[PDB]
Amino acid sequence: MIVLFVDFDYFYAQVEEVLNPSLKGKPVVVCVFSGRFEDSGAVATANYEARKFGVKAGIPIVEAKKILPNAVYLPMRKEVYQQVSSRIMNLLREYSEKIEIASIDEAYLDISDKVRDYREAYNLGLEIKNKILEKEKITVTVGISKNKVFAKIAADMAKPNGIKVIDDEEVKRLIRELDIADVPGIGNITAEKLKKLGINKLVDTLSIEFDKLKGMIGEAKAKYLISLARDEYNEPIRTRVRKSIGRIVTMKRNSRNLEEIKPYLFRAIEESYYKLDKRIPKAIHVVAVTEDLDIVSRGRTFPHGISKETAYSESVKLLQKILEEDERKIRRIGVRFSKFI
DNA sequence: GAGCGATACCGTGA
DNA sequence: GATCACGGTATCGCTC
Ligand SMILES: Nc1ncnc2c1ncn2[C@H]1C[C@H](O)[C@@H](COP(=O)(O)OP(=O)(O)OP(=O)(O)O)O1
Ligand SMILES: [Ca+2]
Ligand SMILES: [Ca+2]
Ligand SMILES: [Ca+2]
Repeated sequence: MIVLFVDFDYFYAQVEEVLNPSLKGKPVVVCVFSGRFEDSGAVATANYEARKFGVKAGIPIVEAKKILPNAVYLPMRKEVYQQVSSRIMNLLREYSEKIEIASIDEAYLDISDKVRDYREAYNLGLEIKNKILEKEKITVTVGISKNKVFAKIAADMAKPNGIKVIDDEEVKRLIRELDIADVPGIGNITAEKLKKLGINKLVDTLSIEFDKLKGMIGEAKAKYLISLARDEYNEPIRTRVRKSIGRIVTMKRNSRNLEEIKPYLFRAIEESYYKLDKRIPKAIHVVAVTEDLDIVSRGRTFPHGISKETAYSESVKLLQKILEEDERKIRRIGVRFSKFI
């Protein structure tokens, strides 16, 4: 098949540049400001000016301020970015019926029945870049190959404001030459683990024994790497359904008493139901971060949808089951809702 | 032995 | 004891 992947470049920061173009050319750091100390939280996305001096997603805000104290630090306006993204997504819908909206900044197009070769696909990509830039002033990066993974790899390599093809010859080279840590889905935990056997390339997952791999990284990820290494990865471009909506919050002081926790928990439910909008969940989970920072979760699934009032009652029962079963104190508390109608 | 959904930890940034 | 959101996924209980 022929797959076309489009990533929005440094998306949260870019949208802020578009909404305030003065920021263009200066370093921009969109952060989540979270907890107790002022400037606590983490960096969500940096533009390239900021990534040049070390500021990147996931580092603490105060450490970014040590590196670039004069950069523009903005809070996350996730509702804004989602509205922009939903508009770009509707732009991309006019290029095939087979669209997988993978995340707020990414989507996969199956364009097999709309073009016959990579040269036509490529040309379609520039048209998609041009259209998104023209109508929304957002640069994207396109990646094109025989399946979702290598199409995304093509994007990873061409970013930012780029476009790249990976043909079947390149696929074979990359199966031999690319670093597994750079395979999509393979994060740092799993990547490090693959230094057990210093598995550094896809083809290496064929030397090792299947049960060994399985026992280190899990069956799902093992099957995944094998099928790639074998170049018999096919995964249809499907329309995705949201799996989970929720909200966690950080409390001013560690607590263990229901009545001080209840207010944060109810805020989290309120904010969660706001984002749910028309979606009715049948499952709920109370999630709590402990004073030592382990996460602990208890849920219940219902045969029906969960009204807000039931969420309120059940969430308390679930928080109570948390406080009996674990003796530690609680630092953060939230809910997550799942199993939509 | 194995299907099926729930569960709660786990890992990625989809 | 300094991150949130989502959803991945190994396992478990129930069951035939
Ligand atoms: N450690 C983290 N903590 C919080 N948010 C994170 C973290 N890592 C990633 N994110 C979120 C915010 C980023 O905007 C979003 C995209 O992840 P990332 O892989 O950094 O971007 P990307 O592949 O889309 O690259 P680029 O931003 O250059 O387009 O994921
Ligand atoms: Ca991006
Ligand atoms: Ca992305
Ligand atoms: Ca990434």
